[PDB]
Amino acid sequence: TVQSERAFQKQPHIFNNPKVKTSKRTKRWYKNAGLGFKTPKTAIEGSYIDKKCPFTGLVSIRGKILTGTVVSTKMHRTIVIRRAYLHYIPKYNRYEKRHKNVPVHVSPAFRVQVGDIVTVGQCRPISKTVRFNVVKVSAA
Amino acid sequence: GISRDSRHKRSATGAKRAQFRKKRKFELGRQPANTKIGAKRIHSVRTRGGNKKYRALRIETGNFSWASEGISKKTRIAGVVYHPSNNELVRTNTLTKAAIVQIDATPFRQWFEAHYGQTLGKRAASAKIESSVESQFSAGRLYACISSRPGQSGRCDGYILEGEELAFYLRRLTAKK
Amino acid sequence: ARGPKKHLKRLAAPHHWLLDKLSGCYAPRPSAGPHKLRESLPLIVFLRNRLKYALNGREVKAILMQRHVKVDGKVRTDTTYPAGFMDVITLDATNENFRLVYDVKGRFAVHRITDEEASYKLGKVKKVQLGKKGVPYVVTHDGRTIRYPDPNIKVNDTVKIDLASGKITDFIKFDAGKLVYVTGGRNLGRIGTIVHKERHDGGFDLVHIKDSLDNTFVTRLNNVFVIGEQGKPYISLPKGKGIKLS
Amino acid sequence: PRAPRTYSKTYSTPKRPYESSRLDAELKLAGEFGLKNKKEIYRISFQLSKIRRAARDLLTRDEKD
Amino acid sequence: GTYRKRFNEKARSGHMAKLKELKRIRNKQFTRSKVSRLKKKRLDKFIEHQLKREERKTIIGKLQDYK
RNA sequence: UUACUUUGAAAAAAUUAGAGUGUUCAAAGCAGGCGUAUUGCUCGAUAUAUUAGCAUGGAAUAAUAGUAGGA
RNA sequence: UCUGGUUGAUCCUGCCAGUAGUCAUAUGCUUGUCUCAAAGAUUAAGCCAUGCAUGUCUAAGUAUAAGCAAUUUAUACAGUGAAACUGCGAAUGGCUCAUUAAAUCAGUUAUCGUUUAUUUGAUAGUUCCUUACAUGGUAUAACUGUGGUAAUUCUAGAGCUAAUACAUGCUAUCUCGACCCUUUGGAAGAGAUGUAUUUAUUAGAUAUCUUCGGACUGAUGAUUCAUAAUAACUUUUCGAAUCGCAUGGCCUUGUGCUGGCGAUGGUUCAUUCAAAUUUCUGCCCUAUCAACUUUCGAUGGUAGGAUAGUGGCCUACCAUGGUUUCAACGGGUAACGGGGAAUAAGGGUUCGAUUCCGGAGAGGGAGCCUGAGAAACGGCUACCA
Repeated sequence: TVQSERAFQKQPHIFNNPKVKTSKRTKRWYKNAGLGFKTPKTAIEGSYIDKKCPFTGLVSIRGKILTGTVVSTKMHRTIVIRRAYLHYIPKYNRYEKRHKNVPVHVSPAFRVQVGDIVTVGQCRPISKTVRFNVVKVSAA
Repeated sequence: GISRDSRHKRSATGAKRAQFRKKRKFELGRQPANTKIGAKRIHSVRTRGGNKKYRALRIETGNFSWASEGISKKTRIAGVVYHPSNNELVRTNTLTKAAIVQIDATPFRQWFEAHYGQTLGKRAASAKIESSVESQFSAGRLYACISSRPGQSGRCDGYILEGEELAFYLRRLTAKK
Repeated sequence: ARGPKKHLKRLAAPHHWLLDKLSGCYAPRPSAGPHKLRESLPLIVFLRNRLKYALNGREVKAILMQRHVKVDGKVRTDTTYPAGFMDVITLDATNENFRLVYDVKGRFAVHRITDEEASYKLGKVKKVQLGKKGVPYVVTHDGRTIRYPDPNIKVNDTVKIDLASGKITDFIKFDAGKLVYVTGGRNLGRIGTIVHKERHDGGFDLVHIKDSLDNTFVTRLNNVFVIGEQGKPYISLPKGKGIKLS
Repeated sequence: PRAPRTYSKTYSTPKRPYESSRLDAELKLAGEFGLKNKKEIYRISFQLSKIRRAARDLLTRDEKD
Repeated sequence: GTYRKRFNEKARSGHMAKLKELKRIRNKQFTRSKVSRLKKKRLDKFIEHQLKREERKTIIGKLQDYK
């Protein structure tokens, strides 16, 4: 359901005229986040309300773009990915494995499972630790 | 007193960050203006840049807009009914954003009479309005959502609650009573 | 610091000023103005260290308060005014106009200029926009706001500006095959024709340039500056015409 | 808050400063050329050391580089 | 170093206050003078030896009654 | 597809390594000089991924994806 | 990194002898010239006598100084100019490294997430709308005088008088155009017309004849962007009651109408000097430190408050999350970070308070005023020493 909270969830400044009777009983606003990211038809014809969905919310995707492997999906509307990389120790002339767990928001227009490869884009600080936004999910 | 830096919180990993500097002026906070309902009384705060910012301590009237008719009238705010953050604000009659107040309805029904040639209660397709809105007109107060930030601009401007929001907040009021 | 700096050390200064490192601790911090800090020449640096028309900052004050120096048609009296790139500096008693333009070695270059060439000035249209009351304007690379431009003027396009009226005389599009001056980066001062704009989204668009000895290099769109068509520079280039050699 | 003038040491003591062959070498040089100092002979030997090191590296690099 | 021995703690009054608060909140994970120490240890050993002496004497009394 | 490699842009000056120059030599310091100056002539002013990011060329190596059945 | 010594001579293992430098740290003796140059250290970022280190005026904000110059065109002022009001600056510079170990910092990004004095370029006729604009009104300083006090850059009562102080405030242009007669158009008539704050709504989309002469919105990779329009709202802004030099053009001869150069100011937008957040990756020793964070916000969701603005920044109500054997957390650091300095063949190792860049601090907790800019300390307040 959509109205599961104390306030009325809505798209701000988007107004559906009650005296005007149309087919689609709501008026939904959606954009495309650029950079060749196909906006999903579930976000076009969905019913959720999300301030931080990069296709429907007031959040721009800009600057850096990362890809990662999802690790945990237990909190509401945010996941945690794990980027892995090889650091180079010039003394021993060889490498070592490291990792950084970057938490990242996920729109309700996406279905992630623990183990797939997602593509995230940097947005303005959503929360204390969430600066990225999931924009293209891929299976594994 | 208030400051809003992020150097006094725990780390993301769950560590305690030691202090890095004294508190700075560009991360100040100020004391909330618990704006209540009374005669108009408004402070002016000087803000970064030289910019004025009006705080409201008590404000009676307000500007409320009927969205379905696209008009706006100045009405008198009666009292706060619902507020999704704190029923203590509901109790103490605090005027903030997203509050649900009851307003006077006489200027709206006067405009309706002078515009559609028809009274309320008791061009016909244009004259037809919603049933709950007609019930509120018969009652004498209208439900309206405040959409201004009266601790920042000092204005209480809102819009009259239209169909879907009125249904949701009517369910909320009746369930919470 | 708790506010804006007002001092510039000698070694902190931009390198291309050719300020020698023993004559003091401070270099003329160029006041806020049309041009950015790291690519501006103050009038004290120009009149003293380059033209040798002054021996002291007090003589530069004497000249400017005598009101001889004019920078783009108007009298300046602030001795650290930031006279930048593609500038017209006219000294009337000496009967000289100077186009300020870069040399091949990466430094600024006095360019003696006649009256009919000093009468105008190029400017890189950099931000085209729609202002209040619905009028359009262009913002060139020296802060010059010009309302009511031609409808075909886009970003990164050169506009030849008549100085004494502040108006747009004409303009030069940004296509492949135009003559491109490069202003920042490693290759600044190398005049070459633009071959190909390698265009990325969200990144920086690079530009492949090829100059008269058919040498090829890559810069960014921020450093590219269009001058004119093939073999027809609208301005008169300095000696060597911008060619880096061995 | 000035810029530092650069200074440089012009000579350098050799590896083994006491050695009979080199002592007689410097005696021959000083008495023959009218010098006064192991400081002077080390000045010249330092210049020549720098020159010959540069030349050796340019030898080891490729011809027509 | 966070917990050193400074020169003037009487001037570092508030410094020591915030350092002690920091130490408490940090090592909440763990919590949740030597000459005097020698005299304390030898005092404990002496009084314990005297208790051993008294219990020894009353066990001697016990056995001499029980014979 | 990536690692890895090549090249390019980027990596403030000072410092370092180099080129010129008779500071009287030197440690230093600095960045043209001549003309029929009414249209020209001459030389030097270069380099410094060491990891991350950006763009690009790959034929190996090391991971990494993707033919089958029936009538 | 090597050399000497055992034995008739020889080889390895051994033992001893021998060797090193160090803008390293103290110290001793000597010290004539020329050029150049530094000038911290008790893990004491411990304490200060005195002196100085931040003020400022152009022709152009305010002079009736009972200041000076007389004096020659100046009976409002006109030269120069103390004092004081006003404006700006004092937030830069200078010193030190105490704190801080993904913190500062280096390289790389972002602001489609914000403020910006100044500089620079643009920018505002709104004509009317029922009962002074040849230019409204108050004060106050300095000053005169009466005083207090051991004392300080202490100031009280009383009488003046100014402003670019403070507070008030009024002064046609487009579109269509029947006609007419045709050019060089001019015309009855119809119609419209500031910014600023706040809210609501809307737009901001783009897969045939000839008199040969004429008729049949933008940008980005992307936006709720720029911009425009509607209806109201405001203890509500702005739309010049300012200043210097000169004196020309007109003529209904009014002391009438007009007029040059330039100084200060002012709404918005852009620019510049900035500022605050911000993405990736990179820190020395410690596992005889293995679990840590959440009442007291730890991780996320929704709404609000607050801020210049994003954001658990904070308050509610909610879910139980977040980090780690790839070393979390906590401990030590005689730990400011970097460019850089020394050394060896390469690899590395050790220094870097110290001429440049950045951050932090002004005996130590805390708090604020003014201002575009400060949590300022050669600013103010309370506590401790």
